[PDB]
Amino acid sequence: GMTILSDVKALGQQIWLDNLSRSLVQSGELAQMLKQGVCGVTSNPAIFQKAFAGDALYADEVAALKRQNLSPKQRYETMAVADVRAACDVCLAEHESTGGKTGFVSLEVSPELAKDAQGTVEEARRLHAAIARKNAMIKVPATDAGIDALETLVSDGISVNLTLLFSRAQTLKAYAAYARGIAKRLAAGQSVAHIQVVASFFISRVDSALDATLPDRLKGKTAIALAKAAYQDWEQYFTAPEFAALEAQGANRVQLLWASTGVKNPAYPDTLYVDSLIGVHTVNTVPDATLKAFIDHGTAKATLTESADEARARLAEIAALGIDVETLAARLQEDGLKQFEEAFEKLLAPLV
Ligand SMILES: [Cl-]
Repeated sequence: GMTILSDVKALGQQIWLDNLSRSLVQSGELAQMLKQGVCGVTSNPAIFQKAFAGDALYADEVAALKRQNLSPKQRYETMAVADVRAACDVCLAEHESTGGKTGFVSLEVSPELAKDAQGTVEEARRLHAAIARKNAMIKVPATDAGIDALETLVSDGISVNLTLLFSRAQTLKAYAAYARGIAKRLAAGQSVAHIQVVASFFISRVDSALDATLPDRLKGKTAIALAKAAYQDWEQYFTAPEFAALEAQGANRVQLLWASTGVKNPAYPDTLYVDSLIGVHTVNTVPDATLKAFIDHGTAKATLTESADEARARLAEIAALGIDVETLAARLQEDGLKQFEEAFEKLLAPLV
């Protein structure tokens, strides 16, 4: 039942909604969910393409914007920023009630900037300013350029959602870049206590990529095993003396965010990823249908840290079979950028 969302909160995990649309906000639905266990919102270009195509409340906004001398991209941004700002205002009470630790809404920069650190910084700074809300995060793909940009944006005091992570190595590089940005601010005597960063580490896409050629003992196991090991990396990084010195001065840890947590194979229980990845100081962003399933028949237990030994043994067998999870991760990141760019192009065409 719905109290499962407060049980998960008590176990230390935030549940966010992996969807956004004009009607979600205008109807009052988002506000009601913020009172009843949902703590934040994520978007991406695929989510906006579907929203723009399906939600009748955009039609008049598009008609209005087609009266103006604006590029399709700016028409998109006007729409998307307005949805995000409004969602931020819905989430603000929640955000303030936790000292700015929850209640965030994420907006992604243009996918075509993904390998351009400067351009990414410039767009992220602009979108942060355009939204004009303390509880907005700018979402940036975790390419090498993205991690360069992360360090700059953190040093600028901007909260960031680093996305399309599939790699423990690339996640650790992101933590080190965050720590450099924080340290720069502390040395400059600047505030860091409200800067928040999440690392959106994708789940179902790993299983989708591998399962058809894995032996049955490993099917549906790899993504969770990778996440479990990533969380152990996280504990080790952030408890080390180097970070503890920053946290003592008010720095926030980055938090892992489980993304792509809808189940994509009907052979697996639809609550598999939410049920399996609950642990303290994490986020899980879930699509509507998965939130529904979790409320109906999910389980709230501290599962993320259970059976780490077996996670590691399975990752050892994945390697034994010849699957290089770093190669896989890079491929998945590149495919995810291509797909987001496809979605973005599809969104823009009706705005010409
Ligand atoms: Cl995303």
